[PDB]
Amino acid sequence: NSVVVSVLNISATLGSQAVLPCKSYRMVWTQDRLNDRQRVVHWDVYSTYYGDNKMERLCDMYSAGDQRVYSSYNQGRIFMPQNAFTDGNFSLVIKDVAESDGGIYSCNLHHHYCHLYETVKIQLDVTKKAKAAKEYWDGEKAVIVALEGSTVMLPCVNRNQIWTERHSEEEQQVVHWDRQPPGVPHDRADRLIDLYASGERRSYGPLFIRQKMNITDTAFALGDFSLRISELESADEGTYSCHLHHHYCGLHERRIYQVFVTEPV
Amino acid sequence: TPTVCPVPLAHTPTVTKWFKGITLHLTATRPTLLTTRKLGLRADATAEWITG
Amino acid sequence: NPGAFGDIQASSLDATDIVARTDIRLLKPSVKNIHVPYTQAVSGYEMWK
Amino acid sequence: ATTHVTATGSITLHFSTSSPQANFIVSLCGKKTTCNAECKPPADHIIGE
Amino acid sequence: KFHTVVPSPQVKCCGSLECKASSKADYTCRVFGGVYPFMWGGAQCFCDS
Repeated sequence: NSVVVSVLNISATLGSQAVLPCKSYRMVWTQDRLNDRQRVVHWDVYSTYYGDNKMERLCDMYSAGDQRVYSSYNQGRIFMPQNAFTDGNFSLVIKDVAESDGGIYSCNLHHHYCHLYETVKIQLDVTKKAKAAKEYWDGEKAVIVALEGSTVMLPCVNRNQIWTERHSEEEQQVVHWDRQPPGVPHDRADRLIDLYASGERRSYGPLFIRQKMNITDTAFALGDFSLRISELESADEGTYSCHLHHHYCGLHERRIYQVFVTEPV
Repeated sequence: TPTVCPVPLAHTPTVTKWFKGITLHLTATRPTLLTTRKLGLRADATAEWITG
Repeated sequence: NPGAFGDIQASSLDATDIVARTDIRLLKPSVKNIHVPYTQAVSGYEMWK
Repeated sequence: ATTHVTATGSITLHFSTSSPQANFIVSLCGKKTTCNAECKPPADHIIGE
Repeated sequence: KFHTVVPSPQVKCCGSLECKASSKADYTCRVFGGVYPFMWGGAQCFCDS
């Protein structure tokens, strides 16, 4: 079931042209014949202890890939359970912690195809005395304190269906432009036009209105599903709905526009 | 296209005791590939197939 | 003795009290669903057979 | 490699050797000292550590 | 020839539990934290791992 992104009242004028801007560059479909089928996660530390005070990437996991350590030392020190890729527990383990190792950690997720990314922030500290070695939660971040050289764990788990493995067949991202007939309540529209990720478009109703219902030929690619209705008629009067669903990314959204034909004034 | 795939985890063997050696009671149900090699100058590469 | 004749022993056929050892080791959960992966040696009865 | 020091304290140490004749010289802080003993082979004789 | 017993596992949600032995022959028991429970009905219970 989709979720109403927004509801807008459209004062469409008879004879003139009206535009429904339903679109999202996030919904953009990959143009190359090889649509991205991989996702990446990584860990990066920003330790101000370094005079360079830059952010350095400890390691990164690639979907269906092989674990690869950026440097020559984090191997053994950094443990990223391979099976956890299915579990989603993208946690990090340090064997020994030095005074130069404490700082700011960040676990980041990136996905090119879905164009969805996330970041979570954590703090690590090291002390010579275990008396002050105690974790605490700051709401916006977590602070870890542990003895020098002691094994420590940093949790990064999202528990999301998209980020866990699901080799589902890539259902075409359905897009539906459906207009409620005149004097009809919402959710009772008949599909004016249907758009598939493959680029095929299914037209409904008269062909002349579809031609005047200008839609960019690259809408399935660019995602510009905005509906441009020209030579407005009383028949076109009624609410419009722009539904989008992406099974692979799992997105489901709908935009409702109260399109009423108004005579020129 | 490359993609993740599953593979079985065989019944781990039992390590026994033998002076200057080792005796392994290998247990399996289907054909499996075993191999080992000395860590010294001599490779001493050894490979074998075990059915049961 | 796992993997040998008489691995499972009992005073009588329908004895509630039994004694046996056949090297069962539990495996950690490793998949989406709830599952108990168990690893054990082959039964010794069929072996002797 | 290092440890606390008290006025008259005594402390233990963990070590390893490649010979059964455990005779050698060890230095505490700056000072040296001789120390000797004999070692026995172990019961377990296969380890990868 | 024997048959292994695969009883329904115990799940303690977002809390703790301890193993207990059983008089059954060749019995085995073991706990595991950070479980990942899923089922056709879905995540059996809820807490952040």
